[PDB]
Amino acid sequence: PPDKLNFIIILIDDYGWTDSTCYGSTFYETPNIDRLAREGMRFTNAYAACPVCSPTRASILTGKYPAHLHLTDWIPGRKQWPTSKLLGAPFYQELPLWETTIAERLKPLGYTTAAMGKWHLGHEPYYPERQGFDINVAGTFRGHPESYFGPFDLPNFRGWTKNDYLTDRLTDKALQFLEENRQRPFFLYLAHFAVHTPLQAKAEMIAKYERKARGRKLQKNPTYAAMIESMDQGVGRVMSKLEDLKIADHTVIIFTSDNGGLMYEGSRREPVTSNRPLRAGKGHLYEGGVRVPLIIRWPGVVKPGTTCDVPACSVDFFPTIEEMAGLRHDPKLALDGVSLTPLLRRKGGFKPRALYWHYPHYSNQGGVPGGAIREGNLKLIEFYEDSHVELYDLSEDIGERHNLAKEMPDKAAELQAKLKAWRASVRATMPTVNPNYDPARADQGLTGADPA
Ligand SMILES: [Ca+2]
Ligand SMILES: [Ca+2]
Repeated sequence: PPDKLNFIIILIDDYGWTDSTCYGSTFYETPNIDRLAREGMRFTNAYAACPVCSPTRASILTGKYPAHLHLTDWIPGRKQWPTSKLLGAPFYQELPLWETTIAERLKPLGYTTAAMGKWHLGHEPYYPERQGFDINVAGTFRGHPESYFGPFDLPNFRGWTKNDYLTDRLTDKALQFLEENRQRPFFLYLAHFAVHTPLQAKAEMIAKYERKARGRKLQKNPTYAAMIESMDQGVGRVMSKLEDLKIADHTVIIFTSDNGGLMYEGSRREPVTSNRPLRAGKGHLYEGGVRVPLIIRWPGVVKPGTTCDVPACSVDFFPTIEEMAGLRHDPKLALDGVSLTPLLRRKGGFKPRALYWHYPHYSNQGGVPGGAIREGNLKLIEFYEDSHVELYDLSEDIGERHNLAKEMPDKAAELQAKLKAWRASVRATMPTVNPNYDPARADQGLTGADPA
């Protein structure tokens, strides 16, 4: 007969567009992720459907936009500033069980399914076992690890010692799943806790990067760089286990991020990484917070070493996988993604389209309520506090410094209206004018509030 495809999604947490060597970094050292890029297709215009953790994770699994899911902030969300211009919108504190995940869709084709690492889509019963997965390892309502060192006390991930590194032990448990299901068709959602705060790593590895951090100016944080090395080791271990088991040939790998790099977590004087050239990072609707790494190895279909400039989003993985597994798109599902198989096959037929964002919240990283649309090369951001819009040309201004909104006031009007129409198509919940808005004491004093 043929060879049913396996699927691994490797999802690094808060991993920036430029936090890998094959994406421009000179600090961070990511040799395995590089080998994956050389073995596959690297996407220059890949996006996360939301600039914070929970909703992007909900996007990936459902093929639906966060605004459409009504899960639009990280759970449970920034505390309300008592005096801001806006009251945050309410949202589901869980990925609802009535949403279909890619795991549920594969199950009936004989797939074994596991979610391992960061869940952050609600308390149990909204955990993975009740959402298409056979195995949960380390998933909870939590959006971060208490520590990167043992002992541990998480679901099916219980106990090591103060000398055991999380990223290392999580990887062993994922290898365990590969070893167990070596002969079966499987889907693995591998969501590292890396590289979310708190910054902790092996001392010897930190030392390496302090020696390199001298007069670096930009990407400067040794602990973080070490987190990335320990993460990159975990990725090689997966890649090379697939070799030892003689199934790399028919296993699809998708390597990406749930949002852009952290840089100025709420009133902290130091940034964690930098996304230059891109403006800002995690918690913002600027490209820093939404443009992410995306590498796809599909041995024998994706010509290795290729790249793709076409904009892709978290919503596209559901239908991509569905089609990779020989499934008819269910017309009752009403997803927001399209399949990337035409791009991966370097064939044509990939219809040109718009991407949408909707973040009716204040973020912990300086972000403010807004939405955005990207059509071809132009990108409009709408700021919900005062309805003002910014428009950038990302072919000429990837760093979003020159605002064209005054210069091209009709493309601005066109895109704002296209975005408003989408907001309606999905009944995006909007924020509200705060009755206790007091401009005097409305500054929340988060160091991320752009200037760039
Ligand atoms: Ca995240
Ligand atoms: Ca379900």
